[PDB]
Amino acid sequence: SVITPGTNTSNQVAVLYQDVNCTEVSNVFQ
Amino acid sequence: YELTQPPSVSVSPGQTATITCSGDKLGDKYACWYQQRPGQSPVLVIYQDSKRPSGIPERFSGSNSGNTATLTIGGTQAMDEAAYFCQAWDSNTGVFGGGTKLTVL
Amino acid sequence: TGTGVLTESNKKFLPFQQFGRDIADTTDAVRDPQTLEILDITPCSFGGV
Amino acid sequence: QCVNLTTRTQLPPAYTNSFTRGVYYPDKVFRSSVLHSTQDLFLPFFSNVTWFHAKRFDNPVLPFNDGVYFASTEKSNIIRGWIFGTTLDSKTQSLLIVNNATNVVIKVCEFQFCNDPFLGVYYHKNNKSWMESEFRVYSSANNCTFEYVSQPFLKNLREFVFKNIDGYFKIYSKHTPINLVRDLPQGFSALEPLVDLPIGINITRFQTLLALHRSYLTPGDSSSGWTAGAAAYYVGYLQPRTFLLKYNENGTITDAVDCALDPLSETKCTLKSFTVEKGIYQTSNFRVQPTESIVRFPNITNLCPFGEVFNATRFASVYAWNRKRISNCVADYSVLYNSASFSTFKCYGVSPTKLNDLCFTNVYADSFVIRGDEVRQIAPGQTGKIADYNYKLPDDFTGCVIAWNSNNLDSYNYLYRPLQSYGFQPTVGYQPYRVVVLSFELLHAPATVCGPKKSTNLVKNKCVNFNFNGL
Amino acid sequence: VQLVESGGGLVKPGGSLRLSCAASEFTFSSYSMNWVRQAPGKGLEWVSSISSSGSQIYYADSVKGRFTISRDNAKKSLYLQMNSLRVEDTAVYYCATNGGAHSSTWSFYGMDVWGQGTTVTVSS
Ligand SMILES: *[C@@H]1O[C@H](CO)[C@@H](O[C@@H]2O[C@H](CO)[C@@H](O)[C@H](O)[C@H]2NC(C)=O)[C@H](O)[C@H]1NC(C)=O
Ligand SMILES: *[C@@H]1O[C@H](CO)[C@@H](O)[C@H](O)[C@H]1NC(C)=O
Ligand SMILES: *[C@@H]1O[C@H](CO)[C@@H](O)[C@H](O)[C@H]1NC(C)=O
Ligand SMILES: *[C@@H]1O[C@H](CO)[C@@H](O)[C@H](O)[C@H]1NC(C)=O
Repeated sequence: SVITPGTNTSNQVAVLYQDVNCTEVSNVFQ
Repeated sequence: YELTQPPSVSVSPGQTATITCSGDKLGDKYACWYQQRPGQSPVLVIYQDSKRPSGIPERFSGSNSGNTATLTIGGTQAMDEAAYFCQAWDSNTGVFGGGTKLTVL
Repeated sequence: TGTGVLTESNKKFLPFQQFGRDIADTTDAVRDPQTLEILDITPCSFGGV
Repeated sequence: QCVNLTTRTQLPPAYTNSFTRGVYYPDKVFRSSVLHSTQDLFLPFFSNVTWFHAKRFDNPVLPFNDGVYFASTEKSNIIRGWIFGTTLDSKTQSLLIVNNATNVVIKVCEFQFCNDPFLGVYYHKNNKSWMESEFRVYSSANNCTFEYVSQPFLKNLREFVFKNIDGYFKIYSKHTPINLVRDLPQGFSALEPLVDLPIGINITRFQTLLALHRSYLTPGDSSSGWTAGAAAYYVGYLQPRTFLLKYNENGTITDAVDCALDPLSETKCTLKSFTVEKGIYQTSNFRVQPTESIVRFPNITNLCPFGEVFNATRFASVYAWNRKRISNCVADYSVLYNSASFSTFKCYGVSPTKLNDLCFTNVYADSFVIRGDEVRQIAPGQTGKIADYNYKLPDDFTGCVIAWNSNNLDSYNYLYRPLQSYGFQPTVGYQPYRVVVLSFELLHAPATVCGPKKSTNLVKNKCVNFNFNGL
Repeated sequence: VQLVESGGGLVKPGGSLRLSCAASEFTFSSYSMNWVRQAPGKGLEWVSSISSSGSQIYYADSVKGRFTISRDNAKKSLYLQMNSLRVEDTAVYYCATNGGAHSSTWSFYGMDVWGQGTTVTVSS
């Protein structure tokens, strides 16, 4: 899933991997 | 096609040589210029009416426009005494001149 | 093949397209052979009663 | 011809950035103002595209991976074409594209391209306009099939997309006047097709064709004064990506997004819009792939008495050959097939190496002793004393026949079916031969004779692709 | 490159001969060759020409239908047919490098690498 403010505000994006541990592929938050 | 050259030219060493090449409507053709000393294979001295291959000294000055094409050796020396041949191409027929004749006095 | 009414169009086809198309696999325009003119294809009038 | 210029120049390649570039019309079909998602070969956005130069001679033969994007600055007409091909030599057809000033020529011949193919350029003084072009591309070009002629393809930036799909050579071009200083511009421009040549050859490598002046002439070099003007060309590689091409009202591609480029572009694709509203969107699915397979089966058991017939301390005679049944065991045909002790080994139906996988209901071994001259008789529909009065093979499917000379062991005890004895003298066609015929029963019952099954080591705690006893 | 001529010798008019011209390094291919005679007391006067690919062949008028110039880049040499002799075919023969590739570029260069010629004498 893709977290976005909107192309009308910024191109910054956060990506959410829905049911997975942070052990398989700038800051990572479990 | 014809290239007309004076039979011989004589210049004292240290002077300035001058050599022409006459014929029909010539300056619409690239004319090459040729050394050949007695008993030797010749060597280029001018091509495309102003170019000089590498190793050719800067004295070997010439240009073409109109109905005659000229060769000038400024600062003539004892090295120079040789036969000089005008050349051109006519509808892919190489045409050579009679060939003027140095005499370094 | 198809059925419709062929009309003049104002769609600037570039020299390399032969036919235009509309959504869901339906021709919209086409250029004819032998004349290279672009003809629009409009479906014949229909409706419920 | 064929003067070579690449003396030593070996600079490492430099990369510029193809910002948003090489988006062609991947289709011949007009679109209204719709956001159409296309999956085709494309140049991914913001990719490192190598930067070669007119000077430094820069004409390396480059790989034609799937199709390339070719860009070019060239205020003067110095890039003259490309030599797409596989070997760029004889024995392989190659494609040549060249345009002079008013005509482009395309040829697919068995060219003999040079190491440094290019075109000399000269201006005669009577008319300074004819750029008298000389070909230093190939030494021999003969025996060819395709020749196409049209108006030429060509700071006047020029862009090309070549791709070789299903026997067709497709060229998309876009020529633009550019003001930017050195590199590719930023404004989006959509390439549109020129031609679709039915060339139908294999292309794997390519090289651009330069136009070099002769600045000076040393007597014997041929490589003296080849000045290379001033220009620059970039070579990018097409990768299969999904784009979302914004068509105009008129059908022109005004904008695009590269799905695989980054998460935002992937969202724009999956939402089919160039503007995404604030929120959370689901775009795809992550799946760890297996890294290796583990196959694994029951643990090795009784072997087929391949222990008894070819050994036989004595073989029976051909008039009373033996017929032994073998069943309920694993048949390793690899050992006997690899064995060099067999003079002849003819199998019908299946190659000897696949019997490990195949299964049968039963197998029969027909064992007897014959002569080498009679070995030809073991074949369907054969005639002769043996085939007519003795062991006769059926016209239908046969299994495998094995034979080998047995002079050392068997050279009047052996008779052949009115009965006559062999003159086996221990001193080539009259020496004894032992023959075993493998007849397969493949329908009679549930299969019980099969080859073994190779096991592999097991790996734990990793997503793997397994096969446990058929599960 | 360095070129050497050979094959020139005494022959009676109407005979035949075959001149030879071998090159020094493989840059032979990048050179259109030319033959030119020297009558024992006369000037340069062109014989014939042949391109790098060998696909133009152009002779002088005085020599058409006698001479066939052939070129083999693999053996990296130049050949000239002799045929049906004049007497005034007697000369020293020069094989000369142009550097141009085709018909249209021979006018832009000089004939610039030159093997030491071979003398052909044609006497009864
Ligand atoms: C007869 O007996 C022996 C042992 O059972 C078999 O000999 C093997 O033959 C194969 C093929 O020639 C060789 O690769 C093996 O190395 C042999 N065994 C040994 C231990 O060396 C022979 O195949 C048997 N015949 C039958 C029908 O089973
Ligand atoms: C972005 O937002 C502004 C104001 O919120 C609006 O005027 C503009 O049309 C928006 N851009 C779009 C919808 O592409
Ligand atoms: C994620 O993995 C670590 C070790 O890799 C483990 O200690 C942790 O409990 C996991 N998080 C879960 C199970 O929520
Ligand atoms: C096509 O052929 C017809 C003849 O039936 C002719 O009338 C028409 O002008 C042709 N169109 C062309 C050649 O474009």
